[PDB]
Amino acid sequence: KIHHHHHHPPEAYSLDTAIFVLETRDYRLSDVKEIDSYGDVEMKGKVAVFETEYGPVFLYVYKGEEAKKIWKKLNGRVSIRSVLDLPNMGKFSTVSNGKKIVAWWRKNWLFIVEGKNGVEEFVKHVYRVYEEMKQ
Repeated sequence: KIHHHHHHPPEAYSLDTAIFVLETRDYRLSDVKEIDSYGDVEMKGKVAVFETEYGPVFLYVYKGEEAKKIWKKLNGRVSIRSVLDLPNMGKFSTVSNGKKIVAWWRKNWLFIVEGKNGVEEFVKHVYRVYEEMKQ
């Protein structure tokens, strides 16, 4: 492995635990729902809402072998966009009707974070929690 630590859980880790481990006194889980799609893009996963000092932030999570395929469909679906697209990982950031959206994939994980406020701060939190885990 080039990285023993990265911004996603280990490949064996539970999708549910990947959500629940993010909760702190400053990031309070308020909702969890299974999903089949993100808009018009098929994506069998879950979405969680965290209440933060900035307001609610939404985290969409997918675990599986099609993370890249889905992320590419998402990236192809806003006025402005920034995209890093590598063979084995990707990240984009965009804005849609006031909401910041950041979406990334690596290995068997795809995450989307969206919200009116506090998205970058929440993403950094997610990075920090996952980075501590051993791949």
